[PDB]
Amino acid sequence: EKVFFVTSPIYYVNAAPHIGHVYSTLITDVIGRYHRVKGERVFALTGTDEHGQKVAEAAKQKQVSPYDFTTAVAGEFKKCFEQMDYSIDYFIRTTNEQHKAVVKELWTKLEQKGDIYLGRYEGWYSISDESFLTPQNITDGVDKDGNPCKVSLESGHVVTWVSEENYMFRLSAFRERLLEWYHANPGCIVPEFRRREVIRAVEKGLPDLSVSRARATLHNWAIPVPGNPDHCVYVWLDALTNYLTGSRLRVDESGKEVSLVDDFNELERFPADVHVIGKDILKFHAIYWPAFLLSAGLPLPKKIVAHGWWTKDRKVFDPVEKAEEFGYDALKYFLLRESGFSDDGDYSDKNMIARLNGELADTLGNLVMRCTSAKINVNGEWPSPAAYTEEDESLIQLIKDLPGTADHYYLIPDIQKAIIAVFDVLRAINAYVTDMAPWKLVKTDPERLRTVLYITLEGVRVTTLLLSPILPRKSVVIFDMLGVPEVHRKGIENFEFGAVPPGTRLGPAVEGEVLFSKRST
Ligand code: MET
Repeated sequence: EKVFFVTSPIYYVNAAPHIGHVYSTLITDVIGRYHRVKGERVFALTGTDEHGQKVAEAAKQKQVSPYDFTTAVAGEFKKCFEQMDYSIDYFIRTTNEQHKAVVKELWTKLEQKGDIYLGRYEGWYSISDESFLTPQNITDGVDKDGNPCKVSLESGHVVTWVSEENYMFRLSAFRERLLEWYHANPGCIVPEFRRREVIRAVEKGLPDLSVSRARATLHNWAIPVPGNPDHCVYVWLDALTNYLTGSRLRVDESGKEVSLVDDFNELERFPADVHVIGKDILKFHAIYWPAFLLSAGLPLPKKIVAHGWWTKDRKVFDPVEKAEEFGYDALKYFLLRESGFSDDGDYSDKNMIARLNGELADTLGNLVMRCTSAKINVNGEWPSPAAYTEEDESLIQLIKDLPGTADHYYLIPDIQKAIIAVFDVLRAINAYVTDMAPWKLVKTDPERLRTVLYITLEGVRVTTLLLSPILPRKSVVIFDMLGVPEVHRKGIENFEFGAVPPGTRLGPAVEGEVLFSKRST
């Protein structure tokens, strides 16, 4: 058994954080959280990509020192992610001195294997993307305010010509082995249609990669190539290596580096089990990264997951201002429920209220109040169930089956599908509780109401446990209301139906207390 290692991308610090950095780190955070509720060892990583030309020129364009500028923005991200109530284990910055150490270690390995040579790169380059492009991937446009230019087909950003003596990685030598890797491990890229993409790109053919830049081009704002101060190491090799760095750093209780281990095995994190990325940075993680790792004889990641968003601004959301107006758990829910891999989601104020009210408030929120109500649940107690009718069983079967299926969805990973799976069982429970009319049974058939109440409660409990990674603060409130002991709030033991025994007492109530309160109509 290993440490389960989940990563977000590390974000260029040229601009403040926005929705999107937050979405990316949310997925990373939710996966991590789910494996922790399974009781696994987890290490989730996130952070900032602070070197290179893009960022240098961002710092120049605001007339501030890049040493001061990267630190400033980096702090804004940290402040944003802290406000966003994630459970990330470490925040990593490429300016960190221990990271620089690993880049040089990694570089030397790449060199010693005979995989790096001194060449030229003469071709197109998007600075905003820090991406080398061939002429098939650029086209005319006017991203220059006035004048007409050539622009990236991927991003749309301005591309410029570069003719440099650069250090070159033999990425071309790694084609057939990448191709083997993708095939032998067909889950290694998710979603499937982006795996299909990568394999087409790599089967067409791979050129060598320009892993360094002339020192003056970058404004000297990059790590020096070992043994050649005239050169700076390509920001993306620098960036990608954060995953290795992070996997080697002992971190103290309050979240600060203390050591850099020599051997990545010592901490047991590497390779990343899941690399959460945005669709715009697929090639770096799915082609370049593996090929680097294969060269140095390092273990390949286990899977790369590219969501449908961009990682870097395109085209109505301040993350924290929205979480403050609508709710932190509801926002995270909404973002996870609404956006799939091919995306096309609707994020209007209408739709957020639609789901807040319909799903969080009327499906989930409502069930909790019925099954803890003073009027229905008269003794504030988990009752022992009597005999089960076939309907009782039918619903119980769903609740028994839910953890297994929700678990597979969580492992794909597909947080959307998982949330759908849980709320399907939730929807069933409401249907069940309508049919059964407990409010009528308190008076007519006390013995029946026991069976029903028990099933509702245990239904609400398990759905809630599988929703914990999405609604972390709100699951805690639900459990307190239900009176679930702390030892039952976590661990696959407690995926089992009937793990909280009858006799358990509910938590105290407040005269007016609400779990999710509807938004205006
Ligand atoms: C190590 S992932 C690097 C991602 C890059 N900094 C970006 O913002 O897209």
